[PDB]
Amino acid sequence: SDEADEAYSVTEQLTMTGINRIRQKINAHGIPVYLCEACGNPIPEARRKIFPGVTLCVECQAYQERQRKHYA
Amino acid sequence: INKLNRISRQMLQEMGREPTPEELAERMLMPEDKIRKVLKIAKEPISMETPI
Amino acid sequence: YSYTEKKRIRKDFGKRPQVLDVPYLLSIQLDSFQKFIEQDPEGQYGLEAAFRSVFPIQSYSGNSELQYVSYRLGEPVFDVQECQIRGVTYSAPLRVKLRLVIYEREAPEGTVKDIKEQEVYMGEIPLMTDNGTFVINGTERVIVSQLHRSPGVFFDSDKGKTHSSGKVLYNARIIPYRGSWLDFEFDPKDNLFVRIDRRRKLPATIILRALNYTTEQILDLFFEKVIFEIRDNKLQMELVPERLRGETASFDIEANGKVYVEKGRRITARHIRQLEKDDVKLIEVPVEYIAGKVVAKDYIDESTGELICAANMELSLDLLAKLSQSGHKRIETLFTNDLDHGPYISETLRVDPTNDRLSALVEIYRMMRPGEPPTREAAESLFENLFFSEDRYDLSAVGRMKFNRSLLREEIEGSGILSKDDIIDVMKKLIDIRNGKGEVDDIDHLGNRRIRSVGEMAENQFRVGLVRVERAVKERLSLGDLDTLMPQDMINAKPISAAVKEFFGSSQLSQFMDQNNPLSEITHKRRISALGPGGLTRERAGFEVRDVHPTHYGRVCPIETPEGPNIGLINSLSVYAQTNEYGFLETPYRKVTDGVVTDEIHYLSAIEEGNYVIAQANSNLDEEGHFVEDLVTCRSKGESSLFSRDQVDYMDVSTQQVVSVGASLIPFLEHDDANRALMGANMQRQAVPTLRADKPLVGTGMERAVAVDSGVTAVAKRGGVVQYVDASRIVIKVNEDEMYPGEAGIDIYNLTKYTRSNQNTCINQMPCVSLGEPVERGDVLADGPSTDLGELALGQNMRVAFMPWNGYNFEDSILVSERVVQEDRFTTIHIQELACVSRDTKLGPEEITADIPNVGEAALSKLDESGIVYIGAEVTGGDILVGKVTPKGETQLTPEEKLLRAIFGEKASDVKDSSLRVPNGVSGTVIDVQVFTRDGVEKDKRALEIEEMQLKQAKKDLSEELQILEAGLFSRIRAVLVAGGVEAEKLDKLPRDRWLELGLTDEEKQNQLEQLAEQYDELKHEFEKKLEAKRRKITQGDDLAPGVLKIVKVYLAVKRRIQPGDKMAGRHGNKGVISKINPIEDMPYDENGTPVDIVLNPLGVPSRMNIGQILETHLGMAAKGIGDKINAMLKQQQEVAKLREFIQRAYDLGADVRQKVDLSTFSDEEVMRLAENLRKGMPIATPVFDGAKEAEIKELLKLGDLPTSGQIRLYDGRTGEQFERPVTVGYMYMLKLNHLVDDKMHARSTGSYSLVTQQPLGGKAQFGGQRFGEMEVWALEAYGAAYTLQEMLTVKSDDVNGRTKMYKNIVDGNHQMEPGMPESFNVLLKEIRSLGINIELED
Ligand SMILES: [Zn+2]
Repeated sequence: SDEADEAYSVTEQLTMTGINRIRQKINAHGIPVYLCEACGNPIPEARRKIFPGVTLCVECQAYQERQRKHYA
Repeated sequence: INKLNRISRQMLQEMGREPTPEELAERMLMPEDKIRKVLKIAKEPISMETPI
Repeated sequence: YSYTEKKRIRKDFGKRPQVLDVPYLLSIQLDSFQKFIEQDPEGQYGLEAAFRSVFPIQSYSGNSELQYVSYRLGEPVFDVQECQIRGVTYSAPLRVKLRLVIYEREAPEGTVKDIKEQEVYMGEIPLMTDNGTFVINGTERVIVSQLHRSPGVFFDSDKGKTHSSGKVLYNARIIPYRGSWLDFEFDPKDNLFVRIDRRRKLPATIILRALNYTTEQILDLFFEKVIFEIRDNKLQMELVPERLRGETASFDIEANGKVYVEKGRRITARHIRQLEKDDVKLIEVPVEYIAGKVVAKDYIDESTGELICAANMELSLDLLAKLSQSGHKRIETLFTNDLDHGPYISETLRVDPTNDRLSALVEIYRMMRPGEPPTREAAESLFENLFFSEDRYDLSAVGRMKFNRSLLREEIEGSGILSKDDIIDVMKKLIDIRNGKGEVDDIDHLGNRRIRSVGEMAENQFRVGLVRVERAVKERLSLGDLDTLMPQDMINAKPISAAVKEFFGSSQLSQFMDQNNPLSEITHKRRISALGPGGLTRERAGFEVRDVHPTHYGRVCPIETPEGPNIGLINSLSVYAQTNEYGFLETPYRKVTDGVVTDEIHYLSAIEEGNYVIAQANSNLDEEGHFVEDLVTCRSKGESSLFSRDQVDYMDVSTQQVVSVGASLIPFLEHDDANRALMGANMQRQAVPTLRADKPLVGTGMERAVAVDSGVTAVAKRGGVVQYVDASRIVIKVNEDEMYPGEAGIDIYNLTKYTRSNQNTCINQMPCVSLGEPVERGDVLADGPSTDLGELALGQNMRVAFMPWNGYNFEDSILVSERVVQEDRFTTIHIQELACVSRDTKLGPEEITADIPNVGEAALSKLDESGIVYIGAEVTGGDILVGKVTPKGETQLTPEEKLLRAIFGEKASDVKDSSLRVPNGVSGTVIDVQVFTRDGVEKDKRALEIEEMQLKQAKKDLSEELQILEAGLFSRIRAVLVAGGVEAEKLDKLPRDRWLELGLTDEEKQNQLEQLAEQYDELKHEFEKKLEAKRRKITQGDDLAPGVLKIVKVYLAVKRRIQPGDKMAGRHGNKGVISKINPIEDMPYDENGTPVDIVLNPLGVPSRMNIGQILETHLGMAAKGIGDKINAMLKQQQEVAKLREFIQRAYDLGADVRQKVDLSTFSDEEVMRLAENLRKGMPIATPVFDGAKEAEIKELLKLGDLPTSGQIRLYDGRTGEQFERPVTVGYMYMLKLNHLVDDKMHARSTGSYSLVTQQPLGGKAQFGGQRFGEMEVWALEAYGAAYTLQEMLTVKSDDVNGRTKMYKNIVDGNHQMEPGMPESFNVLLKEIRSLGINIELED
């Protein structure tokens, strides 16, 4: 083949297995939890409506993601 | 050879551009093929492992 | 309209109105160099800013200062043509007027009493020609700009690749332009460690302590405060509620007596508002909330002066216990949270071994140079010179800018030395990057990478040379010789010139100017390499720089790079990109105030553009500069977005400002895969000029600018009329209004005829003007190679049909028709230079006589008497271009050969021949022959013949030119003698030379006549002296390598013709090897009878997502349809009426175009030259991301009577039955990449052999056997091919008896083989045995 013909497939695998992990972080299951598993705050109805099966309030999720951002 | 190097450096900075060996044939009292000979004789060998 | 543009005006699609015209494309090279070499009275840059940096040089207090006064650039010995012909570096001597002043050692402060003055010679500096290229050894070279990391402060992360857990570390380097580095590295346990120059790491706060800081103010600097109070009941605390935003309360948050949050709760924004809206100003919590904090500062007894607790002390219950007994009410702890305000400097204090400034300097000195005894003020001196000396350490002005910008300093310039302010700001920014407010630096971020260019790299090497020359001069001056030494006996011109000459002559940023093309030169000059001395290598980087960053926009082409080994390291500059005053790249942007897009442009750099909302080039505007959308596409900080109307800070200058000059000549770039356009630009950059350069029927309008701003076009220098044109020179009677007052003159350009570029293509200009034709300034007078009327014609647009056609284009191949090879629209001239030198063998000289042993007279009808071939003779392979023989003494011949000699009475000649014969395969016309002769030798007949020719031609040229200038001067003076001095035609008969002394008033007319007469006499004197110098140059000894007698150079002119195996290419990255040149009858032909010219494979269209080729095919068929209609009207001649009507219709034809041209202001013969230029096919412009959408292409395909769907029904040329499924046939621009097959194809049956390893060598480019590697050995081992491998490793390559035995066997009809032993192996035995090792072959 050629440079561009394999470069296409390298970029394509890159993009696909980059979409898939960002899409797997998305919650698709259903189990309402009503109580943030770190702080016990009641996860409001709407923030449970967007992502069904979310088991953290928005505050604790922001905290945990801020912690993730440095690889701790 | 040492005479040659010294006089060459001198003519390079006195005669403007550079010493032509026809000019060294006068600047020295030599026969002008002695000069070409001694110039082709003083050079060192290239190392056959020098990488292009 | 320009006269060269009413010749063939290109129908321009593209809707955006251009705001900033294209720059001068070669501007970086010329700009930076002529800033390097220029009398600029200040230390801005250049030479004198390199002289001031080391001048004046004083003795060691010696009362004698060698001070600089000025310099000057000498006159070049040789001009660039002679400099290439002789193999010299075109340069200029550099005179410098130093001055030695002396003071005798009495008073007062060095009385200047005995001074001197001179003009010294320090080295020659090469010169950039008018096209930005150098001539270094007769070869054209180009100094490619480098992209190096600027001084300053950088913050990087080292993301998850050292620690096992994956935690990142966030170091923060400080690299100065000159001095010591400083690095600040966290550790896996979150410890700040400052390591001065790259040796051992130290704890962070030791450097702070060395700054005369101690722990209490250190914590005050690096922290916020928390104040606990013993509120009579268990240590209740001061509280502000936003601090707690992310807390998990270990108690009942209660105020007003009112519980705000129950204990255990993660503190919420809700309770945040509750606290401050209710304004809790002091809280009460349990004591184990203070049980684990740390105290801010010192604490000592009012009882016995004993420490309550030291500064930076973890807390406990007994510590507050003793605080109570001390009566303390202010517990100063820190506000340390895991999330935002983490404790890092606190623990780094815990780890700090030292305690005070002296301990810190002790540790620093022990690290810097261990072993020696330290000392208090000795260590003080070392430290306070490390980063605080004007002498030693210096972040230069760019370094200071990068510093004060990378910390968000309001100022932009300051010291060159560090400060406590600076290092503390660095540490703060680092820990706040660790906290999570900030970001690490992208390394490739083009705000962090400067650009040296040719001048800014030549001056640095000049500085190296000058440093060594100044140290020599200083050590010499210290020797108290006298006031007799003049400053030329002291200062050597060897080191300076040597350093700068090895820069220009050998370094990775001085390359052969790729020249196979106008675009190739112009895109090799504008190149931004990222390698070389001072820049990272290939191994060490590495994908830090190997990729594009969202700040490459408008600075570096995102697509144009060499694919292959170094991708993304040799990024090429974009169209409008300039360089900052510092060295940083900047691009224009329209200033867009509140809602109106002003046409004042504004060059933003990279560091600044990431703080503005920049518009989008394709953003509509309502005739005033107001975006006709509400929201508008913009790019604020990296991420693009939608921003409202009143937020945009800048707009883009024009839509081609993201792509380079190479990738802006592609039409429909926005319909191509990215990598396809990359391959397309790279393969456009190799196109070989053709015989008849054509034009793009589908271009992007950048052709004109790229060709003019290149060198090859001979663009006019001043308006006027073409007085006498010719195939070798254009003479221009300039206008009077564009004329100089005295010294009338007329511009005479001489055109470069057939001469060879560096790539052996033929570079040759041709006049595109006609006698009597007007010209305006900036017009085009002559097309160089691959230009058509000031357009870049790199290819030829041929009628291509996309369809398979019989496997002859199976993978990528290309089925070319015979008309392509008869019409000679790829026949391309290559001028090759063959040399033949006469050396001085030990056995004596070598002759070049025309008598050579062992060749009949039939093979010498070409050579003249003197030995060298006739100019114009048509030679081919094996002929002798030069007849040279070398003495063979003596033969010592064989047995029976002796008998055969006796039998036929012959004599083995004392000489054998080594004569220069054409390399095999070549076939061409000897078009020029020069004879360089050593000075001692005497010229043969041919050398003196060529000197005769050269002198007569120099005389003829100088006299033709002086005659043209004479004629211009005479006619101007005559036109003055028409008024005021009235002899209307009573002046056209008496002697014209009797006009410098003829009648007039003594008016301004008379002053003019005197000035013009002086111009005449000056012309005479000047051209006389020029002829004398030129003749002395022609007949003057040539310098030569030591040992060479004479050298004879021949220039064949091979003429390549397209043939199966050549590479061709569209511009859209569709390469392909021609696989068959089938006849005409056999080609697919449309219903009207015309056959397609080139059949391409459709299957390479959807795999490789380059739909640019299909849309260019449609638009090209459309344009040739318009051309067809014009040609039938202009051939069946109607009149200017119908013709002007049809052209006017085909010229409006679009959406809101910017190309309103109207043939209402034309002549009626100025429409006929136009509409004859539009008969081969009417060009069409298509700016890169502003092209002609498919609606317009249908419209134009409908203008001509072509089918709207872009597809025809071809009929088969061999069976005549129509191909079902109608095919695409259009006009595509096929280049011809000069991967020509006949420089690819070689063979070797037997030849030379290397000298140590007796392997096949060739070396004549190239008889080399194939490199039968190791992986091929395994391919043969996977087979049972043991005999094939054995002969492929012993008798074919090495075994010196097996190979002769094998040749004899083959010629004797026996295919046996005597395997013998490979010479590599027994050499290996000899070497293993040359150690103390005995290795034998046992039997
Ligand atoms: Zn939570």
